[PDB]
Amino acid sequence: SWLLRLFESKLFDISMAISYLYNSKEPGVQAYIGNRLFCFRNEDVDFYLPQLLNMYIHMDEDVGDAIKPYIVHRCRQSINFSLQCALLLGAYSSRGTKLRKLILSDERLAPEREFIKSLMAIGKRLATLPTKEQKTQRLISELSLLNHKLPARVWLPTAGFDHHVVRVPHTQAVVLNSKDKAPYLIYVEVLECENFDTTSVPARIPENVALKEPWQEKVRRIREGSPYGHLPNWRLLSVIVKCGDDLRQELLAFQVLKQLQSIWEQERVPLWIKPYKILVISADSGMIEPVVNAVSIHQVKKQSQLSLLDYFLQEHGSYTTEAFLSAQRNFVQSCAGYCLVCYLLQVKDRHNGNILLDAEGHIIHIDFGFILSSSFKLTTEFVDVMGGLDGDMFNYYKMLMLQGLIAARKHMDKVVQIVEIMQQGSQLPCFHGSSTIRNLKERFHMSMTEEQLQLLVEQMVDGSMRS
Amino acid sequence: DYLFKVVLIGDSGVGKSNLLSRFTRNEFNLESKSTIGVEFATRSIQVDGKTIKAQIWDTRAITSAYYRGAVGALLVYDIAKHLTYENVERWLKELRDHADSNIVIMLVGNKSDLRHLRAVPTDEARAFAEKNGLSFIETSALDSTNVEAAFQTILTEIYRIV
Ligand SMILES: COc1ccc(-c2c(C)nc3c(NCCNC(C)=O)cc(Cl)nn23)cc1S(=O)(=O)N1CCC(CO)CC1
Ligand SMILES: Nc1nc2c(ncn2[C@@H]2O[C@H](COP(=O)(O)OP(=O)(O)O)[C@@H](O)[C@H]2O)c(=O)[nH]1
Repeated sequence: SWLLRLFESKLFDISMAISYLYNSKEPGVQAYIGNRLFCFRNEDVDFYLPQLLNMYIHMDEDVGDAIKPYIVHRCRQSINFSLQCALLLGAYSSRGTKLRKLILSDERLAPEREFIKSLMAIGKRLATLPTKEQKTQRLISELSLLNHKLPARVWLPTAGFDHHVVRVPHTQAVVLNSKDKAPYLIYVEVLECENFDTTSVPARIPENVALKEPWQEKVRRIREGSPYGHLPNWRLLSVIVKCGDDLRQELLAFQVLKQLQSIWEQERVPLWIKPYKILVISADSGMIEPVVNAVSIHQVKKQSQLSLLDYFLQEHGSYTTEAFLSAQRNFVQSCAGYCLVCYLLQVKDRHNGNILLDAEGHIIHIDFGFILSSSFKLTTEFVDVMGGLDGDMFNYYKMLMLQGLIAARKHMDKVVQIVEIMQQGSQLPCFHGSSTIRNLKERFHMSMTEEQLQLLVEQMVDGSMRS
Repeated sequence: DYLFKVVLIGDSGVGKSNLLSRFTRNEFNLESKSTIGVEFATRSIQVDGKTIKAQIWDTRAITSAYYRGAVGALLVYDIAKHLTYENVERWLKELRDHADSNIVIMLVGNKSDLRHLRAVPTDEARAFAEKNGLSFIETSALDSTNVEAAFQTILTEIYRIV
């Protein structure tokens, strides 16, 4: 009864459920929890979908059979849910196949699956164009052909809500680098739904310049030009398309960032970070929901020809202005946040090509390749913005890191769970070691005293400055 | 225009952090996560026709550096906990060792709403208050009767450097 006691208490959440499901060898508990999944809010359980599906594949049939009923139910009440399952099911198997074929089958998704295939197809073709600008022009043309098929039964799973895609402002699309299988950013027009699953696809509305501009300014320009723009139903979305890059590690980092965000949210630590949504489509390819009002450090330095501090003063005002001190504050909090993330996940390959700066002054790390077992920099440019090593704002940066560390420890188990389950039957480079998760736990330093942690924060920072 | 750095000091529990959230975010909370080291918060006001911005720092291990460059310090005790008032003597010997010898200080009795639990009489405090060179007031972050007054007083008092 001691087990059942816990499970019937308020303490029981989807987190606890998954932990026992993953670890417990008792078939009576597994089945009991399988049923208990239904009582939880769809949104809360949704977050753990990658974990659940992983268990299904790599764990005992008993465990799968406990998971299956809930999954099928959701798939049956939401094609969005169905889609994400099928995509994840496929990606994480290269046991899976039986359910994947069965889920996509009736128990019509062709429009969506063909829609997605074309986007991938486009990207692969751009490989023959060795320059950024050439790719962009080829993209725009080929995107226009998409428009010929615009009003159709498809949606963007990366969207917070259900909807229909109406229009692609192809002229606005841009390619983000010169690489062989370069990713590309596109803007998409949609009409919001109350529910996709019960609603007729909208009717076509007949077609009658791209420059560097803020997001809200970009919506205006696009809206005024758009056929559907008059409608109140109309909204503009955006996604990045990666045709040849694995996003499974990227997804894992996302969950961790979201958890760490919640941890720091539950506690009262004013660290700042920005998780960006991830969509695994294959082990090859995925999509990303981009941050608006932000651009790379590298390009910030190429148009301004300035140093980071100089750019802040130009773009916000002198250190005596409110806008600057606010921006500085947003900078410092975002630096401490991402430092901790980099350390905990052991993120490498850190350079100014991989750090974005938003319009409020936050920095944002993006490339979570090279983490954990697979084998962060505090440059003086960064230290200058903080007012220098003797600066109060810099001292605060160190203060936040400690605070955010103490917070993380209080919820350590929530974090490791996400990673430890994912390691299952895994061939991801981040799991190459024998002790990937074990080393991860050591990095929380649960044994350390706070005085010891103060010292550890200092040690971390000294390392971060050498470059 | 100006930039005034102010610190909040006192025994743990006296109410510094809620004072800060009331005055700067007009927010209060009964549930409390302990402050690890230091916080600031900022809000701008006008005194005698001039736009000022106040930077308040809410403070075991003690980096004496944060005391540096503070024009004003609010020294707070809990009216309902005599010991917190008792340690006000030890909190003033510290501040003269590690802080500007010509700094504006306000003594603050917080939680004045707890009338029936009062352990420190207003007269005894203000007596000690004007017996020394500190300005004095009692606040309730909970009811927020004297919180605005306190800052604007000390900030006005401060600007009085010329
Ligand atoms: C997987 O790596 C990421 C990660 C994040 C983003 C991203 C998000 C979520 N949001 C934005 C973003 N926001 C600006 C949106 N503009 C608007 C809406 O006006 C601008 C930019 Cl460059 N990246 N980005 C893009 C890519 S990437 O694969 O495309 N590639 C990787 C290689 C280089 C890394 O350094 C350049 C970026
Ligand atoms: N009754 C009452 N209690 C307060 C008031 N302000 C703070 N407290 C309580 O006393 C504690 C003291 O403030 P705290 O947030 O710990 O900041 P610290 O005292 O500087 O560490 C708070 O956690 C509250 O529970 C108030 O105005 N009235």
